[PDB]
Amino acid sequence: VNSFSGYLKLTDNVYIKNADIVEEAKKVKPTVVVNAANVYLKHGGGVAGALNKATNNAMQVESDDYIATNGPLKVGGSCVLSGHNLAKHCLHVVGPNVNKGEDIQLLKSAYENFNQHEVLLAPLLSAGIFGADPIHSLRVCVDTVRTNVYLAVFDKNLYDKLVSSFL
Ligand SMILES: CNc1cnc(C(=O)N2CC(c3noc(O)n3)C2)cn1
Repeated sequence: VNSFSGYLKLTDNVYIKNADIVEEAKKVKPTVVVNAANVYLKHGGGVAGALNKATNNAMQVESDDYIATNGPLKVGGSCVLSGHNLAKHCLHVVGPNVNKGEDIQLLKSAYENFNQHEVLLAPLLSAGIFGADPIHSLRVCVDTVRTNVYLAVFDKNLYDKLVSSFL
């Protein structure tokens, strides 16, 4: 028994809620929040910018030090950094950005990073400004992640469509 509330059970291990992931993290303070990162950990907009803004830019400062030491992530890859005021840890995961010509087949590799963590609060990877169809992202999530994932989907209309069309 954990502290997530009002999630709709989609599968054995996937739950879903209409919520802004930033607001959910501030309330729950989960062990792991997933960021929709890019390989440079440049969190200017989207989920990353919203999460980073909620940390008063401390996420960006930590991220810049990480990149200066380690270089960029791979598309499909991840790193674990601090969760600041939002979580114990932030798992920065790079889904493919369709708008940049990245291979959608890398979405499954991106979701595999979630399996290293027992429980996560997460958005749908490659959604929003990453340009993939959320319905596909949810299918890959369900078919790839075996650990307990709590999906916070910002758009109420997208949320309703995700649930209603779920197989
Ligand atoms: C001000 N707070 C926020 C929160 N989120 C975003 C964002 O860019 N997105 C992409 C959206 C999404 N649709 O589905 C899934 O899983 N995520 C959520 C921006 N600002």
